Amino acid sequence: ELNAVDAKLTTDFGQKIDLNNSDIRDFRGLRGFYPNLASEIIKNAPYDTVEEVLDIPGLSETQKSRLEANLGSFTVTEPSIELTSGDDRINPGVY
Amino acid sequence: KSQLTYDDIVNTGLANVCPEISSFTRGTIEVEPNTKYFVSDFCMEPQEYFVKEEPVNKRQKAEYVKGKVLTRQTTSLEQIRGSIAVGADGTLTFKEKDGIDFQPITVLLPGGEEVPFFFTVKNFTGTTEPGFTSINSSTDFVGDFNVPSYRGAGFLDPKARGLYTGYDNAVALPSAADKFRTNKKETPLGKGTLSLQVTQVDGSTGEIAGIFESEQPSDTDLGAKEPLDVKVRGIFYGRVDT
Amino acid sequence: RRVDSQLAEGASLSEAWSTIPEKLAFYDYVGNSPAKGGLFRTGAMNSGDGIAQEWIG
Amino acid sequence: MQVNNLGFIASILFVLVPTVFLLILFIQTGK
Amino acid sequence: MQVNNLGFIASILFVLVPTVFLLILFIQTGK
Amino acid sequence: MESVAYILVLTMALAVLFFAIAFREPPRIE
Amino acid sequence: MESVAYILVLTMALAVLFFAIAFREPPRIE
Amino acid sequence: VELTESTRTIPLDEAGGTTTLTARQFTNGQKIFVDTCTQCHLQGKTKTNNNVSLGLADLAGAEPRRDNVLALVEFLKNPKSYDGEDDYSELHPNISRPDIYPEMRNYTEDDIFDVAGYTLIAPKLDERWGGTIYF
Amino acid sequence: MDRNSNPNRQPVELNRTSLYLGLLLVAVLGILFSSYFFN
Amino acid sequence: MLTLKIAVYIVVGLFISLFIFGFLSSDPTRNPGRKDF
Amino acid sequence: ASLWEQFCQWVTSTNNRIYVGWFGTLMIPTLLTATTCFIIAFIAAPPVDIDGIREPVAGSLLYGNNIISGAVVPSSNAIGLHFYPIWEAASLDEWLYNGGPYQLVVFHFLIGIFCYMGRQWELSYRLGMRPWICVAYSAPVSAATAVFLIYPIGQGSFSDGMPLGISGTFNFMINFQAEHNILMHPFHMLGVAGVFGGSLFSAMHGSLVTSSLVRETTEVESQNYGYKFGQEEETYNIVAAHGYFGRLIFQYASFNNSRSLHFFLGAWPVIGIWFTAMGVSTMAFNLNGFNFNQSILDSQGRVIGTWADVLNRANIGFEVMHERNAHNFPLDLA
Ligand code: CLA
Ligand code: CLA
Ligand SMILES: CC(C)=CCC/C(C)=C/CC/C(C)=C\CC/C(C)=C/CC/C(C)=C/CC/C(C)=C/CC/C(C)=C/CC/C(C)=C/CC/C(C)=C/CC1=CC(=O)C(C)=C(C)C1=O
Ligand SMILES: CCCCCCCCCCCCCCCC(=O)OC[C@H](CO[C@@H]1O[C@H](CS(=O)(=O)O)[C@@H](O)[C@H](O)[C@H]1O)OC(=O)CCCCCCCCCCCCCCC
Ligand SMILES: CCCCCCCCCCCCCCCC(=O)OC[C@H](COP(=O)(O)OC[C@@H](O)CO)OC(=O)CCCCCCCCCCCCCCC
Ligand SMILES: CCCCCCCCCCCCO[C@@H]1O[C@H](CO)[C@@H](O[C@H]2O[C@H](CO)[C@@H](O)[C@H](O)[C@H]2O)[C@H](O)[C@H]1O
Ligand SMILES: CCCCCCCCCCCCO[C@@H]1O[C@H](CO)[C@@H](O[C@H]2O[C@H](CO)[C@@H](O)[C@H](O)[C@H]2O)[C@H](O)[C@H]1O
Ligand code: OEX
Ligand SMILES: [Ca+2]
Ligand SMILES: [Cl-]
Ligand SMILES: [Cl-]
Repeated sequence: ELNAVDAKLTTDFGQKIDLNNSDIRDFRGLRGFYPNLASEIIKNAPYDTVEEVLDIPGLSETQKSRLEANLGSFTVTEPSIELTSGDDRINPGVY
Repeated sequence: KSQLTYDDIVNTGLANVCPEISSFTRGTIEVEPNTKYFVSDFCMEPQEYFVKEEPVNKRQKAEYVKGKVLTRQTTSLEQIRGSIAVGADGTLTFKEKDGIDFQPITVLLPGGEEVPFFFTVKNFTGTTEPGFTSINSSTDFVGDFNVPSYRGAGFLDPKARGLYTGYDNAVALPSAADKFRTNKKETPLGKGTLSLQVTQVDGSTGEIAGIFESEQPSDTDLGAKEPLDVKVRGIFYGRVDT
Repeated sequence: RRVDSQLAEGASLSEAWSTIPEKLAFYDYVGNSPAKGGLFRTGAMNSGDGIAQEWIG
Repeated sequence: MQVNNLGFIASILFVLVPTVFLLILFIQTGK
Repeated sequence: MQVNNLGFIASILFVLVPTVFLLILFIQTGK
Repeated sequence: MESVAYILVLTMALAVLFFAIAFREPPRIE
Repeated sequence: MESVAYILVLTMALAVLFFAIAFREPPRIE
Repeated sequence: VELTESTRTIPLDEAGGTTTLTARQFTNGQKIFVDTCTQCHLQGKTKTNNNVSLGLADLAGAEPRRDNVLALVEFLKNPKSYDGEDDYSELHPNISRPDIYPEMRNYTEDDIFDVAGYTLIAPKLDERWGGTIYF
Repeated sequence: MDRNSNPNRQPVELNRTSLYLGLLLVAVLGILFSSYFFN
Repeated sequence: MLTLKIAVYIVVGLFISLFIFGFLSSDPTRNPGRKDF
Repeated sequence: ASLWEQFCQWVTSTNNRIYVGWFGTLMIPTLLTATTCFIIAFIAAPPVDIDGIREPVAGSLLYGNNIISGAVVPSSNAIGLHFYPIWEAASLDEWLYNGGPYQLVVFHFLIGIFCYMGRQWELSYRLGMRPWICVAYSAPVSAATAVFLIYPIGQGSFSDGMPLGISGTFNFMINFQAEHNILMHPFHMLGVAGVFGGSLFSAMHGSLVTSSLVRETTEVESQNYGYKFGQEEETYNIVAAHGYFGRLIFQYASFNNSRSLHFFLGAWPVIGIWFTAMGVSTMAFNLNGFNFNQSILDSQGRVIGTWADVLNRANIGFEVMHERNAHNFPLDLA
């Protein structure tokens, strides 16, 4: 039987950046995201749809344009507590 | 401890003790019925530990057995920030926000069973009975808290099997490597019930102290066993910002 | 006797037999008689019938 | 056959221990 | 532990056979 | 494998018989 | 029960040590 | 092979330009690297924060990209976060702050150019450059 | 205190006929009780 | 545990004192050779 | 004639079957305490949280270990270098869970072996012998002190001390290789020279003496019966041994002086073990073996691997898997 993160990997979480589960290092690929915008996204998770990553309080023009230019890199899956508990989305133990 | 330095308490086991309202008064923290009060340095000191034995029979009462802590003076949640929210109906809501709000604790039960558990007040929301206009001796916050898995998803068992890391099979036995139900680790999110019965209030400084009784599951070893039911009794202290 | 005392008080058959301590019922089992063994049936009596788990009623 | 798993050690020792006692005694006779 | 069911007879004999050889030889020395 | 034990003890008995007959203490007239 | 085997062989070793010290062949000047 | 002209040919700007370090300049950049940056950038890693390494993909993903010489020289004059947002002058070694980084106070613009060039040429000589702290 | 030689030591003896009788006894006892040990 | 601590301290102090007072008691003279010193 | 004098005479008596001596008055209680606690722990001690991450390690036979895998587990990393006697635990079970038996056994063992060294000097003094057998014994004492005391002190935890067991010893060595490259440390190399040479010379001396025994026996008996305990006369011809050995190599590579030969036999392994003890003792402070990783570069600057690089790959493999749950940060600083 597959455990929950392996099953998550069978879904879209394995293809694109997941706004609800992907750790802060997965946002390094989008220019201008790591660390501040990725931090704000991880802080305001969960998200019900990718589009509402634009409705984070306090976001400025640059961050909004940056999020809209990369909406297609984003997917949203149910928050799995196997990737979020213990601040794993900031430091999963990977250096 | 209020006037004690770090060099005076170190190595003495006074760092794991709850602060105590000195001024023995029966004060009352007055409350407006539609406001919010911050709680600055919340501390819960566990003093008693009970684990529900599972008798082999199915109609015998389980009963709660006392345990001895194998870990040392590392059993206390402290420096916890919370809020007290007042409903329109006089309901007080305790909402623990953050802090050192967990401690892994291992107790030994008679007969040699080691029971570790994730002692925590994470995301606790406790509510009193409606109709309070002050925080007094009658305040009793009752509610649920989350108990996350004792072992993280990054944990590796002695055969290097883990949840988002490690093997997914029994590599020491290539022919029988997919026999073992323990090849699948899970970290299900448990729930605890905590009651905070407030017994002493110091209205001149906003301090509250009392006794607590917690009920929570124990460690399951990434799902390797059914969790036991753990009962924790102890004392707590908090300061209310007015 | 214990069952009949409960019956005389007014209890039902299920209630009265529920007063019977499982330990008492366990003594009333021929497998616990010491005259049922064998010279070369070695070891604990749990190695025979097994570990007793519960009185079936 | 579901034999007593202790039967083989028991039979081996039951025979070998008195056997060695006897052999020790016989071989040292005349010292 | 699911040990080799032959481990106990093997260990017992591995030690006892040379032991008895030695004891036989020692006890008969001087005949 | 209990068959091995049975054959071994029977063989020990028969071999003892052989040695007791072939190599007995010779009765001597003294 | 393998624990019994291990303790027994260890005990044999220690008892041999005791006898070898307490009851050794006494070295004599000849 | 030798340290060819194509090996030391690296992007100078993002507009397509290329420059070639001389062997003297490559050697000098290596010397400053070994003397000032290896305590934290050993083999292209970053011990204090390996989310931001000196690997080619990492340098290229910065804002603005740091996989050219001029951006690297600017970074060593005025260091910033990976997204160009936060001031890192009091947090990363740079020549603009000799009070807090006296070790860098004698490195001239040519020296900073050389170490940026070396930083860009080292990844071409080692596949393990910019990897995991243990790899 | 000295360690004096004890004068009560006697040799032990087991003749060959006794060896054969004892070995046959042990053998037949094993033959007899093996079936019951295995059960 | 206090009883055990005091017992251990007493035993150790007695053994250490026995060591010290022994090597103080003319120990150089306890040899098969010259013992004037 | 006083009672204290009578006790002193008994303690320093050379007619006791086992010499006691003043050093013995300390050796005996400490070593006995260590042996009792070690045997009891090795048989019955509950699992020990060595790495302080609440992951107890079973070390005792009754908890599933065999003789090879069994050990007395070093005390918890949470203890570090803190003194942890029984009277500092709230229960014996807390003491056991945190590896107290290790501290008790090692401290008593260390004291006992230093006293054993002193006792060797003491008996030599009472027997009118020359005094330096204890100097040779100081080599294994130094090595044991290195692995049980100095290495923990330098690393900051008794959890880093050598476990009291066979597989525990291999774990210690493997971890030590992974973090210190002891194989490439010159002092370990001198230790290997010391032990290989000690065995070589033991074999050489034994074989040369055995080869050159004076005929004293018949072919039906052990040649060892040609020696009588306490005899005046030498039992082998050193001149014949020297003729053979000085023809095996060359005349000047052979000893003709037994005193010079027996000195060399004593000094070589003793010096080699002193070096290896000091090697372990200095890697306690993280002064590791030689690092030649990426030492050879071609002209373009590409790394040409050497055997040291392959060794480094093996070390990295050991390092990334050790204490798999104990590290939260990228560098293993201790
Ligand atoms: C009075 C003595 C006595 C008694 C009543 C018991 C009773 C018991 N023991 Mg204990 N035990 C004893 C002595 C005793 N023990 C001694 C001395 C030892 C050390 C060897 C042990 C070691 C021991 C162990 C290791 C275990 C027990 C267990 C048990 C239980 C099962 C008994 C069983 O299966 O027997 C079986 C008995 C027989 C089959 C009888 C054998 C008869 C012999 C072979 C006849 C041979 C006679 C001779 C050869 C013929 C004569 C020949 C002629 C020429 C002279 C029982 C409660 C077991 C248990 O359940 O423990 C929890 C268990 O595991 N006992
Ligand atoms: C062929 C390969 C080889 C060889 C020959 C050696 C050889 C050696 N290594 Mg190395 N090693 C190797 C491969 C090798 N190693 C590899 C591959 C690794 C990495 C996995 C290591 C890792 C390594 C480490 C980490 C250490 C060594 C050490 C040693 C030395 C151990 C002997 C010693 O210190 O005795 C000295 C004697 C003793 C330690 C014994 C002390 C005895 C005490 C005083 C008394 C004991 C009494 C006892 C309890 C009871 C008495 C018994 C009786 C009375 C009942 C020796 C020089 C050790 C060393 O140098 O130690 C300092 C050491 O710590 N090696
Ligand atoms: C086909 C043809 C033409 C023929 C070939 C032959 C020929 C005619 C050739 C001519 C030229 C020729 C001879 C050779 C040319 C080729 C050549 C030079 C070959 C190289 C030789 C070679 C590879 C060998 C190197 C290895 C070697 C033997 C080196 C020396 C090692 C060495 C010095 C070891 C000694 C160690 C040591 C410290 C000494 C003491 C050891 C010890 C503790 C011993 C114990 C001991 C010692 C005693 O002493 C006695 C007393 C007793 C009691 C005792 O316990
Ligand atoms: C883990 C345990 C397993 C063991 C494995 C290893 C084996 C070790 C056993 C060795 C001991 C045997 C010694 C024999 C004694 C003897 O022959 O005479 C014993 C004599 C006196 O007895 C006698 O006493 C007599 C008394 S009376 O006068 O006759 O009344 C008298 O005749 C005279 O004094 C003398 O003859 O005693 C002495 O020689 C003096 C002291 C000897 C004891 C020293 C300590 C022993 C061991 C402790 C050391 C640390 C050990 C750590 C762990 C092992
Ligand atoms: C520690 C735990 C276990 C300890 C192990 C030690 C066990 C001791 C066993 C002792 C062995 C005794 C046997 C010695 C036997 C022996 O020594 O030979 C006979 C022996 C001769 O006696 P003597 O007086 O002539 O002594 C001469 C000496 O040489 C004897 O030491 O007398 C007896 O011992 C009589 C009693 C036994 C007689 C047995 C005869 C029966 C034989 C029949 C064969 C069976 C066939 C049956 C067919 C159905
Ligand atoms: C003087 C010489 C004698 C030495 C001193 C004797 C005291 C030592 C006590 C151990 C004796 C056996 O007694 C008992 O053994 C069992 C068997 O493992 C242990 O049991 C322990 O391990 C087993 C299996 O590993 C677990 O199921 C059990 O929960 C655990 O407590 C007990 O903890 C111990 O109390
Ligand atoms: C014969 C040679 C010389 C022997 C003489 C030595 C006798 C022993 C005297 C000291 C032993 C007891 O010493 C006493 O121990 C207790 C431990 O319970 C210590 O107590 C300490 O820890 C305990 C609990 O761990 C705390 O409650 C206490 O606040 C703290 O002081 C005391 O600080 C110390 O004074
Ligand atoms: O405890 Mn034993 O082994 Ca000395 O290095 Mn850091 O710590 Mn842990 O990791 Mn690698
Ligand atoms: Ca520097
Ligand atoms: Cl490890
Ligand atoms: Cl860490």
